[PDB]
Amino acid sequence: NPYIYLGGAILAEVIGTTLMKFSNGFTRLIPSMGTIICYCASFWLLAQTLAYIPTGIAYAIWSGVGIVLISLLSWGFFGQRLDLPAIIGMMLICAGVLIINLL
Amino acid sequence: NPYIYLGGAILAEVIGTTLMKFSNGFTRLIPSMGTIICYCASFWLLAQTLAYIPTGIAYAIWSGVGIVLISLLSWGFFGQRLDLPAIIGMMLICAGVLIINLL
Amino acid sequence: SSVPTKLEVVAATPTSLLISWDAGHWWEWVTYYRITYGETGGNSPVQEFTVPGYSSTATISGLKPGVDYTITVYAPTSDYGSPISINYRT
Amino acid sequence: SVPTKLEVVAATPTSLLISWDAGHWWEWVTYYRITYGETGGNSPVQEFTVPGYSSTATISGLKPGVDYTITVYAPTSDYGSPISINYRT
Repeated sequence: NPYIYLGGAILAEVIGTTLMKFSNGFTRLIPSMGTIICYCASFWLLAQTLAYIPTGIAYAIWSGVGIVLISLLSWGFFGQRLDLPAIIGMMLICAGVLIINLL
Repeated sequence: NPYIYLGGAILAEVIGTTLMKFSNGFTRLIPSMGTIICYCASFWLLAQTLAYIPTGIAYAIWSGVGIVLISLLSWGFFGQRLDLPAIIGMMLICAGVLIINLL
Repeated sequence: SSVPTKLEVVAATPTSLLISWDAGHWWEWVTYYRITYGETGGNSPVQEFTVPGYSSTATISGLKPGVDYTITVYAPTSDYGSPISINYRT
Repeated sequence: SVPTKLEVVAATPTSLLISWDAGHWWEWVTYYRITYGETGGNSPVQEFTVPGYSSTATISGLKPGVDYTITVYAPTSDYGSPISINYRT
């Protein structure tokens, strides 16, 4: 059950980040409001999950699925790819996150 | 230039999370204020560094340098060293940053 | 094709002016408008204040009666459009 | 632990200026709540809040001669038990 609130908080933060690209530096009303609401939602869901699920597991799933979600939404709204050498470097950081979290 | 503000938002965020751990239930005034200022600064810094760097590309370096500085400042002078055979994973994160940083 | 529009003086007063404007569509709503008012025969600077972007009206006080003033309403950045400015004699 | 030393600095038959040691920097709370009511309680009491950086607070709209009970609470009971005193205007 708490793994579902985690992914929802992930998606909420993913939506919040994508809505921030629409805020133009917090200068457009409604995108700026959407980011505040989405982050407060991810805050509340994450706090409800940390009472059960361990922290290192939560961040690992967060950063992994989060990197995938906002990279696919950044590509679905204003697409791009290996602007600089590596997209594999993105997932390389993701792997570097997963080790010092799980291991 | 944009990676300077990205690392600055990373630093501002890490300071905010640490001050939140020092603060209690958002009740100790000074650290709670610091968290608010830090999160305000970080979100404004990340918003203005998002128009230059791709979203998913910024997401990785954000999470990566974050936990690098988190585990660094943790082991630094507020305890901790645990999971020691994982500094290689810190070098993995730095490797992923470099192959995405101005190269 | 910009924000804002229809800068008009709702209510007047020898010392105060209540103004409003067309904030545009929901995607056109900004987070803060800054308002600038001063003597139209400017001898001195322009008093400015900001106001949240969810309100279309704003009140200005402390004006000298009989004097004509310029009032300009700006956007957070110049990307939304040129600021609208009008004149009014209290 | 905090707050500490709740005493009435100034005293008018209808008003009491109280103060307390707000602590010391890294132990300042965000806010205190100050409750003042009749020492017996006709039906209610009275209460307000004050930001944490402030160490003084005034209490107005009182009745002369009546003995009141004034209590100051931390944001939570984690900082310690609330401090309560008495005073007759």
